[PDB]
This record gives sequence, C-alpha cells and structure tokens, in this order.
Amino acid sequence: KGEELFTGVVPILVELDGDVNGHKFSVSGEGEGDATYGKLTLKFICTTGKLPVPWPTLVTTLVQCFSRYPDHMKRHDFFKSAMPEGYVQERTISFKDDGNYKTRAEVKFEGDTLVNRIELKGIDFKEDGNILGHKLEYNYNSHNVYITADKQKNGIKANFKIRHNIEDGSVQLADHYQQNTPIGDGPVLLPDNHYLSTQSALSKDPNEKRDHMVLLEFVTAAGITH
Amino acid sequence: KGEELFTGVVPILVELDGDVNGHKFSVSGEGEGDATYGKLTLKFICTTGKLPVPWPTLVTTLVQCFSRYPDHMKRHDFFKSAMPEGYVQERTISFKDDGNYKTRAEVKFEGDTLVNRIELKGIDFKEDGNILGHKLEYNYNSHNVYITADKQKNGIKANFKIRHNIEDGSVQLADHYQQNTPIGDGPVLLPDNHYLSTQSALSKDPNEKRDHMVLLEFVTAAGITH
Ligand SMILES: [Mg+2]
Ligand SMILES: [Mg+2]
Ligand SMILES: [Mg+2]
Repeated sequence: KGEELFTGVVPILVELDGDVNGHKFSVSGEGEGDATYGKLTLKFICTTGKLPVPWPTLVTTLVQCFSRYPDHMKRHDFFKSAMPEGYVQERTISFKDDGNYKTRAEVKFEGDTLVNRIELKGIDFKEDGNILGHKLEYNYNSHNVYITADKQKNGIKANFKIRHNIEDGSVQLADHYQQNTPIGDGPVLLPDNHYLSTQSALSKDPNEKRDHMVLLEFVTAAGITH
Repeated sequence: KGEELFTGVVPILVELDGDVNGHKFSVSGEGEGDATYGKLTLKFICTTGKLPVPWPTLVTTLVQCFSRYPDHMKRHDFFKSAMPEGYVQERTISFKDDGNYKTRAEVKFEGDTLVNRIELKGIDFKEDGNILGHKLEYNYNSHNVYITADKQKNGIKANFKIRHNIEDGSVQLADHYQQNTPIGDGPVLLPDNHYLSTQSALSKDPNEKRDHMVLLEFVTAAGITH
C-alpha cells in the first residue's frame, strides 16, 4: 500500500518553474509532512530573485497525499493509493476579472522523499491588477477542497474557490479546476464525493534575506459520516 | 523594559472558565510563543469534559503581546510595554443574529511564563443556532485587528469581525469590541493607528482522547509606513 509510505514523517521537495505574462521565475521548497496528523512544514524560496506574483497565489500549486484521512474513510484516499509511482496534478486557476494560471505537476516519491515538480503558466493578467500589482495581503484562509471520482481518467477532479484578501478590504476569488491522474498503470482507489478541510498559515524567516515563504498547513478529509 | 522579556521563547499558560447559557466549562492551554517570529504554539483541553460551544468561537478569547512588531514600529507595541505587570483585556463578542460573549482577562507574567487568565459569560444564544447547534466548521480564517489608542483609559481599543465558516457554505460573523488597560501603575506606550495581521490554524492531536484543540498562530503588526 502507498498508504504505508505515510505512517511517519516524510521529507518533502518542491520545484516550480513559472512564466506569468512573460515573467519567468523559479521557487524551491523543502521540509516534511506527517499524514498521521495531516500537517506540513515548508519553506519556499524564489531562487531567481523577486517573485513576480504574490506568494499566496502560488500556495495551492506548490501534496494532498499528506492529507489526514479518518479511519472510516481511508478507502477514499486516492492520493496515497497512487504512491509510490505517484500522480499528475493539473489545474486551471482563474482569477476573477484578471488572468489565469494553468499548472501541470507530478507528485511521486524519488527515493525516500516525496517530490512535487511543477510547471506553471499564467496569461492575460492585468498590468496593475491585484496579482501583478501585489495587492494581496500576505495571509491565507480556510478552504474546502471538494473531490469527486473521475473514473474515465481513473483519478479525480477537484473544484473550489480560493479567497485571497486584498489590502483594500475586498476579496479576490481564485477559481480552481483540478484534475489528477495516476502515473503508474496499477489500479487506484476512486473515492466517493468528499472534501479536504485545508488550512494554511504563511509566515517569514526574519533571518532569511531572499524572497521566501514559510508555510504551515493542516488538512483533514471529511464529508463522509461514520 | 517589557519588550526585553520577549526576545526568546516564552512558556505560555492559559486558563479559561466559561458559562454559556448556563453551561459551565473550563479549558487549560499550554505551549509557547516567540514574538521574534510572532508565532504561538498551544494545546487547549476542556478540563470539564466536552466544550459546550464550538472551539473556533473561543479562539480570539483564549496574547497579542506575542505579535511581531517590525523594527520601524516597535514604539507602537502597547502589549509588551505593559509587561511584566500585564494588562486587562476585555471584549464583547456579538455573534450576528445570535448570542454574545463578554470576556475579561488578565495577561501577565507568573515567573518566566506569560499567563492569560480568562472569565467568560455567554448569553441569549439560540438553542439551535450555529453556536449551540455546533454548525461551525473546525477551521479559522485570516483577520486584521485594527488598533487605536485610548488615552483616557491609558490603554488601547480594537475592532474587528471574525468570519466563522459554517458547514453549509454560509458564514457566521462575530463582531469584536476590544479594550486593553495596564494592570500596573508603570507608564506604557500609546500606539498610532495600525493593525495586527493574524492567522490561526486549528488541528487535532491524533493521540489525544480528551476534547481539545491544537492551535498555531502567526501575527505581524502593520499599517504604519516606513
Ligand atoms: Mg475567509
Ligand atoms: Mg481555575
Ligand atoms: Mg444559518
């Protein structure tokens, strides 16, 4: 079981290459995750200088396999069942009244560590919009990630809207259309309609001088009573 | 100087006695805070059995002295300046279309540990409202705490509205009116209009059988340009 790969603490690596309205950049992340608690600890760093977009807009893109599934619903955990071969995660993130990101990533074990390699492309973003104008507050709110089975793809789909608070007191919605596919050929677990109660907390390393992001998250599956 | 008491890691003790619509309960919390980073780590446990109200409703009540104040605005940090004697923190939490909370706490040092002792009274709550009916999700969102000086009372005031996500996709608002006053006779610092950008993340200790809540907080002061 890919399940047995998460009984303890697992090292994590995240590599991301992006291009937003022609502005290229890269961010690396490292840390560890504990699916038993459903928690992650991660430090991200923009290795190409300043991040051309706000850090929060990248949170969802930057390993739901570290979600905590209650004992009664461990059969709905597609994420772990696809390990160690892993899965492909794709998304179309539409910022209300602004541009959109299209992401494609692979989440699989590479040795003793879980790695999330991402490629991101954004287009049609407004010059001085909330995104390119850095008008989002440096924080994050709680969201429910609704998952449904995608039998034809032998994976899953996810649909949700991220709420990014703007410094002007308004909210910038970020519609998310997710699609996950197993990498290997073996059978996986096609969960029932449920969601992931995910929370994130963004902070900074007063000692780090590079553009970065300290992220702590807690995810617990739910929606299926028992 | 009070500020000098927060340069490193500080043990935290929290004791709360509550009474909502006649239901008495108590919660004990322990952990630590590091104002250099502006983070806290606490574990609360309902010592009287099960909490009669949803845990998220008690978050704001359960030590803003642990907020991180940037170097350019360290003279606006009232909380630390009142230490070690501490300050009284009082609040009136009005849940929209439902009952309200009235809290009085003393925040001060008891040895080398910062202690927050609270007394809470809740009234006119609906037997099957979001609160007593426990319809709140177990999560929390980001909020800005706007602080203003209160020369007359020789302290500060605070106003903000907490957004409590409901299990049916709706949102329950909790209007907060805060008032802080030094406990000692010693002179404190009167801030300039600014705010505390705060984030809270709720989780559960998988090995804890008692009714409890693990909380992770990140608070950074802002609003003052420089
Ligand atoms: Mg929100
Ligand atoms: Mg007592
Ligand atoms: Mg309602």
